[PDB]
Amino acid sequence: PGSMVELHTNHGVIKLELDEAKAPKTVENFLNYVKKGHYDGTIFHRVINGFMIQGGGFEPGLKQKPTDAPIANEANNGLKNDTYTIAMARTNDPHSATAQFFINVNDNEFLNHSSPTPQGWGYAVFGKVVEGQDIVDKIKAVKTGSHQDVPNDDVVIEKAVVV
Repeated sequence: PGSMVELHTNHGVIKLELDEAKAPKTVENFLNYVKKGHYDGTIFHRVINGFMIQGGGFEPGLKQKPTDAPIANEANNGLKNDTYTIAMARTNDPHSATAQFFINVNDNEFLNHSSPTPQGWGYAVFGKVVEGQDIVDKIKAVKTGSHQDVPNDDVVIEKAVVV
C-alpha cells in the first residue's frame, strides 16, 4: 500500500512501490521531484551490471538538471540495498542526497547502513520495483563506456508519473 511511481523509459516502464512509513522524508523528496517533472528527460548515466543502475540527475550529453536542497539520510530505516530496491545516491556527505537515485541489481550489502558515521551511514532505501523487473534486467546489461559506466546508447527516463 505504498505510493506508486512509473518510470516510463525508452526501454519500457519500471513501476516502483515506495515505503513512506519507513522512509518518509525520502519518499516525500522523491515524489516532489516526480511531480515537478524533474526526472522527465533524465538518463541512467551510471550502469554497472552485477551492481546497480543510477539515474535521474543528468540529461543526454551529461548536462546536470538543477536540484533543490539535500535531505537527511534515512538509511537507518532497516531496509537493505537488495536486488530491485531503489535508494538515494549521494556524495561522501551523508546528508547530501537530492534527486539522483539507483536501483540495486544485486544484494549490495556494502551499501547498507551500519552506524551514523561518515563510513557507516550507507544509502537510504525507500522502495522497490514491483513491475518491470525485466526492464531493469535489460538496462543493467547495456553496453557502457570504459565515458566510464555511461551507456553507449542513452537510457532515458522519458516521463516519471505518480499512479
